[PDB]
Amino acid sequence: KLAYEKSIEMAGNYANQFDAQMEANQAIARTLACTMAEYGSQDREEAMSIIKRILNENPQLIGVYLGYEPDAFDGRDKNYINAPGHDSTGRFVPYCNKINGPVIIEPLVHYDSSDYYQLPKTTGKDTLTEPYFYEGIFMVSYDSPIFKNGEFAGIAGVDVPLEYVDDVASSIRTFDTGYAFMVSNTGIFLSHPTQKNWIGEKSLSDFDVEEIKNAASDIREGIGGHVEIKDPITGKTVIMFYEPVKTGDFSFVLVVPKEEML
Repeated sequence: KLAYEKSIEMAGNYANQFDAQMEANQAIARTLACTMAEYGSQDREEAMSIIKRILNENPQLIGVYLGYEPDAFDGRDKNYINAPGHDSTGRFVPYCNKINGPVIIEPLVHYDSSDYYQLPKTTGKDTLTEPYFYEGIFMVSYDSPIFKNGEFAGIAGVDVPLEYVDDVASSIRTFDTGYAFMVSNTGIFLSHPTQKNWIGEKSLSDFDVEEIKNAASDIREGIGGHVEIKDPITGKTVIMFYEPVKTGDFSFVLVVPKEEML
């Protein structure tokens, strides 16, 4: 019992450790959205300088961006058609990033259809995408709507690489062979100490094991809990303790061999 309780508190502790930097990254995008909502200077080069500075001052980010509805930044999309950092619409959609190494600004793509833009637009709320790969890099995006005159004008966002999650979670050891990993809200692995091919590829909901499917349903709802799983080949029971990460309802999971715990 004291054994279970210590493990529940450990899982909650690490879930909140991971949550702290996520709350900071969410606040960066949100604070940029507040600022842009009041930005009547309407100076595209200055706004590009601002997102470049925020990227440079935050090494945990790989991209910082703004994406606006037609004519919503400055009423002058026609004057920026195919300008540097722009596409053939002239919409202000600068994506300042270091994905390919050096810092560049290019237009966002898929803003008319992808969730990073469409979810804030339709919900009016700050959003966090499911983790994904983009040009070889595992990341998540945080996006906040920009409301001007009470109306949706666009989004401000940041891209956050998640390699650090694997670096940190895959070194956690508990008891003799206990270990830990993180998953997204839909149960996709963000880390695993041995199965690197599972990262961003497999979900808990993919396991043909009733208890792991039950955990994954709880994680999807942001609920903490634990399941006990008996391996019918070895006869051993492992307990998976999962505790929600408040930002996004991701989950931190500790996997502990029951016989070691007791």
